[PDB]
Amino acid sequence: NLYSSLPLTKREEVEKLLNGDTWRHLAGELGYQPEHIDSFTHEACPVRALLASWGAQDSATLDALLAALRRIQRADIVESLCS
Amino acid sequence: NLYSSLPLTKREEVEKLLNGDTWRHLAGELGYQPEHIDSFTHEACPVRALLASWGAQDSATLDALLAALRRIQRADIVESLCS
Ligand SMILES: O=C(O)c1cc(S)ccc1[N+](=O)[O-]
Ligand SMILES: O=C(O)c1cc(S)ccc1[N+](=O)[O-]
Repeated sequence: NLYSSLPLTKREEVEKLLNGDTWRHLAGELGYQPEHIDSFTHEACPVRALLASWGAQDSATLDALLAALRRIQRADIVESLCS
Repeated sequence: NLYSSLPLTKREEVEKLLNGDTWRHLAGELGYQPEHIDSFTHEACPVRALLASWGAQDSATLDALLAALRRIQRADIVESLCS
């Protein structure tokens, strides 16, 4: 159940919810080192680019993402995405 | 013919086409000052948030955007969106 496969419309909502610093926290939890995170701030849309990059692995499931969101104490985002 | 009204899937192309610094140049041409532009780097997706902010005006037409792209020497982006 790959994250990539997710329709643009829900992905759009994912990205909206990872606002501010949250994509950085998520990236840390996903195994990205801080300088690797910093590299993504060069993109026009750091959060999308991070997820496009991460989303190219085979392990990059929606549920893997939700789990990483739980692990950074953002279950509110999970609740929000699921409701 | 408002930019906002544009379908998400074309807005995706726009944002992708404004890679790197381009949205900063675009914003400058659109009337935003450098520190005002700098404020959008706090968002997870600066380019989208800038366009969302710009797009709330009634004058924020796709064609106004195209003209700002010409004025910034990015006719290539215009060509791409049009073809
Ligand atoms: O629609 C789903 O497949 C979905 C389900 C849950 S529980 C959380 C986020 C989701 N999104 O947005 O993909
Ligand atoms: O589809 C259109 O209305 C469109 C037309 C031209 S000429 C350029 C960009 C566009 N996009 O992407 O909206």
